[PDB]
Amino acid sequence: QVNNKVLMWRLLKLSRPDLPLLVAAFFFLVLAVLGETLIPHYSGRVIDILGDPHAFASAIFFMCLFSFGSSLSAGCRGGCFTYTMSRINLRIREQLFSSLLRQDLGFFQETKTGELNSRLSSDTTLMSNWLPLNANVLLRSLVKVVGLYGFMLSISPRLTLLSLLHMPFTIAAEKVYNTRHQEVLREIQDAVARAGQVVREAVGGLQTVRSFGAEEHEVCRYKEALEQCRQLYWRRDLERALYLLVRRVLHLGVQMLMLSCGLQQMQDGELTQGSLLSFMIYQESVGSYVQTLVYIYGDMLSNVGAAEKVFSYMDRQPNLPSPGTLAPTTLQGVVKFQDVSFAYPNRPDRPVLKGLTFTLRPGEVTALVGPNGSGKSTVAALLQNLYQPTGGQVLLDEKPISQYEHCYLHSQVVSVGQEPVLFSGSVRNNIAYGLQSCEDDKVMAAAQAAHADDFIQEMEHGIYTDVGEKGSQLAAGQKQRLAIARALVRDPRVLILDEATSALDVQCEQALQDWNSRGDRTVLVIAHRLQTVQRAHQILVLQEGKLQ
Amino acid sequence: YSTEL
Amino acid sequence: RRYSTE
Amino acid sequence: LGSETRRLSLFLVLVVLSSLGEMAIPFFTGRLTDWILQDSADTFTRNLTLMSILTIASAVLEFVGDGIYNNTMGHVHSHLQGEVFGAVLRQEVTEDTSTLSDSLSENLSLFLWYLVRGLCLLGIMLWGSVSLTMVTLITLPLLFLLPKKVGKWYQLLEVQVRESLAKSSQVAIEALSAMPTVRSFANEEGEAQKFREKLQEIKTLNQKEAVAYAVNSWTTSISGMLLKVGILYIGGQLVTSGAVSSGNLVTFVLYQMQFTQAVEVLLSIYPRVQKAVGSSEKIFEYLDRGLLTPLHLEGLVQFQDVSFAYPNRPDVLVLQGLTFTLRPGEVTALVGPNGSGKSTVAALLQNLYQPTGGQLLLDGKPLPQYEHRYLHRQVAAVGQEPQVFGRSLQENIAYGLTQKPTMEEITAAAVKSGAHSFISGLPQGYDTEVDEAGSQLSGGQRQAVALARALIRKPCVLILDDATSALDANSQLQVEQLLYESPERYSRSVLLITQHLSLVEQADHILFLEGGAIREGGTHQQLMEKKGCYWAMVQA
Repeated sequence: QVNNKVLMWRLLKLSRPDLPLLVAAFFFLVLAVLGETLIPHYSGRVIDILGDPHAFASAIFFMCLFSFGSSLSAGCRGGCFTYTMSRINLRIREQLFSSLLRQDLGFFQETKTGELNSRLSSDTTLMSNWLPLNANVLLRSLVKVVGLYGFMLSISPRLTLLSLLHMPFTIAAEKVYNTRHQEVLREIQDAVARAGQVVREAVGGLQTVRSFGAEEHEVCRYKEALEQCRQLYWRRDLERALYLLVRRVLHLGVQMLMLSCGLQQMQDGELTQGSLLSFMIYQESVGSYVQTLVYIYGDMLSNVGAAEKVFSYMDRQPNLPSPGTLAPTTLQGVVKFQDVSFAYPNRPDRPVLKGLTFTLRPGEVTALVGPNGSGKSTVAALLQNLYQPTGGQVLLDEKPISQYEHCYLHSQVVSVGQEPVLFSGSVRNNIAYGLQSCEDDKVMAAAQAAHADDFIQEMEHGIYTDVGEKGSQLAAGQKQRLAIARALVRDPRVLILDEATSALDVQCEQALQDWNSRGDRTVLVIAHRLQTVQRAHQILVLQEGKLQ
Repeated sequence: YSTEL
Repeated sequence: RRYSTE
Repeated sequence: LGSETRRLSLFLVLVVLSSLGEMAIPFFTGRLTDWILQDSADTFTRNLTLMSILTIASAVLEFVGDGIYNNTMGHVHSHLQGEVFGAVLRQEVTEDTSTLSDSLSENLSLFLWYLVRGLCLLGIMLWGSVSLTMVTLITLPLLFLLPKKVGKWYQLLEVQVRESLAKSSQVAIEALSAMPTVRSFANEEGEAQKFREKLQEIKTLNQKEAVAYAVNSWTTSISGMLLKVGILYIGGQLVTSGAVSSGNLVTFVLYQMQFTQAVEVLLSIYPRVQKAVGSSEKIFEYLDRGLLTPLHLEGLVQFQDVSFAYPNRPDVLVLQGLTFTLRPGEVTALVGPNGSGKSTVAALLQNLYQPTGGQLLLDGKPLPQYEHRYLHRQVAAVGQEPQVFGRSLQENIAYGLTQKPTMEEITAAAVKSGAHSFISGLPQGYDTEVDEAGSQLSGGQRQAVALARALIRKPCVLILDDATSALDANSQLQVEQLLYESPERYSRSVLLITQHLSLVEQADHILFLEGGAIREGGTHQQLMEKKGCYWAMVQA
């Protein structure tokens, strides 16, 4: 199809900045091929001469020179192509990663992380072998074949006809064997995955199996899966050996037909001994290249398909709204909800909000309560310009929230997650996350605002220690107080709390809800109980998507 | 066969 | 059996 | 591996014969050379026939030997995997054995083939010409030292590059797995910068990797050319001297080339064999680390000085001198401290672990003396954590059954447990397959499925607990009503560890334990209208 041509053109254009390396590689390749083609001719002429010191010396010197030059070029070309491959891989990975960060949250809510890892780890390497490996081997292999056949036709115009007639019986066999192998491999892979799924299922439901004593049935099912896979293994192992036997028988026959015909032609008087030796060497060598050409051309299509699969991810269009530009100097902090209704694109036509309407004020600490199927999370999220409301509008200082700059908005308004997430960086990097620059004096001030210093300050070097992977070494309560300190380091104007008091101290919540970051800054707290009532200036319940 | 880069 | 880089 | 000691021996014969059959193309070739300088066709025809026959026989024997070896190795691999999984499941990794066995088998086969080939070639060369063979053996080690040294360095650089790529991959996957927070803090440029900084380190290693590759190629080519020239010179001088003819030299040259190829293959193959052999010992070490006939039970149980503990040590005992007893046809409940771990008593009722002291005989027979096959289908009940397997619903609701129940029986069991409505409402009837590990299940559906799986076997004892905790209030009320409305209180023993006092209200004799033994008990009405634990809990 034309899609393959489009992909090939895109892959050519991706390698545009590698001209100075590709030129040297394609020069050394030609030099090496031309050097390796001509050696047996000089070997045959030496043999004929032996049966005049000047000609002998000239032939020996030329053979040695060609051998050495080819040996050097065959290494220079490989080095250049390896470097080019590495450069292309490192170039494509960065583009693939930097294009994904701009996607909407629905794309990540839908796509499994395994697919992203597969694209960013395996296919970006398979598509990088197209030019340095496939298009290199195919070129030299084909050229070498053309040169060898030209020399063979020059030496004897009759003996070459037999090889020209014999070649299809090799090409067809190689094609058939490759076609069968490429599907046997994937059948084996599917069987192995299905077999592993049984062990995964047994691990998942271990308690019930031990309670009912059903091990003797899970073992039987696993044995059935193994016996299903063994047959495919045996079939592949048999096909290989059959192909090897056929290849060996065919070659011996060709050689004996070549040897007999060549001897009968020499004894007539139309050929010499060195010419027969050179022809035999050429005819022996041609077959390996003929087979490897088919192998490489068959392999190239997998790389093309992997390239298509990778490129299908970085060409997809996002669903973000139009970018904003506004950035006032002093936000008042008044937030109003007007007839807000929302439906998740992943599960559409099942609204969670039905005409929600309320108003927030700087000092009016407003608390939201009521389960509503955990719908309190949704109203918090869409106040940060993470999702767009399908109905109504949400506005900041008499302007829509979507009209403000992305970088500016998330400095005035910040929220704490319901389940805090921490990154594998240091303590200082996690507190100052997202900031261009910070000073350790502010970090101490931010940490002391959440009383987390009682744990941080016992730790060696202070704030420069490495936090465990995704906060592995921190306790549940400790992570809560670290996530809070990540907020007041930014000096927010609007603050949102997702039931932080459920794990953190209630008095700590009151201090966080009454400090300088909350004295005249709008605070919205989400509570699963009536605990927020002790300070809320405007309590608001909402159920079934409708406010109380 | 004979894949040397 | 004979070897094969694969 | 011993059980296949005969077949492998047969293989170990055939390969040898094949290794002698394929040495007829070089030898006779030299013979043909010695024929072309001394010019009948009879000897030519004889040589041709011998060469063709020997080559064909060698090919056929190699095919047969390979087939036999592969057939045996498949069975060995399957048996090993089955045993490993059985041991792992009963113990309470699998893919490691699967990914190791194929590599080990392939590398061992190649090693054996090429070792035998090399031995045969060396023997025939030594019989041919002693002096040239000695020269080749002397010059082999000196020309096979530097390429290994360069190759090790190149391999180290390659593995370093691959490890760096893997590190960057995670540096990226970790960033991409927490997108809501990154978007909330507007920190995408930071993630891009971190990824770029990670790639800037591999950019340095790639250059030296390429340089090492080029140097390795040059060294290999130079050694390959030098080796052949060194013996060609001495062979030519010997032939010119007149001690040997040209055909012997041609045969020796071909034999030397094949011998060098065999040695190089063996050197390339050996490390993988060593690594796989070393790795299999870990799997080995991980793997290596009768009852009376029951007829019927009336549901009468009792314990005297019963004790049980955790498998880690007998000092983690959660009971000490317990005296639990549930009359047949009477339903009772137990309570106690959260940290007391009384739930293990239910496990003690299921004969999962033998008592640490005393006896727990029930229905006039010892608890661990009955047959395990028939006891597990008459004393089990719904588990503490309801779940649905990946099998079909008609099979999920009857797991662990020796005989598959009929459709009418399954429907009746579901209706008695209230799961008939869930089965009817599910698409495609009972033939629908539930999601693996309860991926698409629901609390009420899971509770109904657990109740159906418990009641399908008509148990003689009930150990249902925490089933209503995961279930809804309506489902809990329905379960309680079904339990209370059973014929003559189900005419069997129930010792449910309820989580709500609503079920314990109708208890025949409630009880509460403390300090590893039952510390209080009596009628529910008496307990709730006195100084008992139930009244204190209700008032508090």
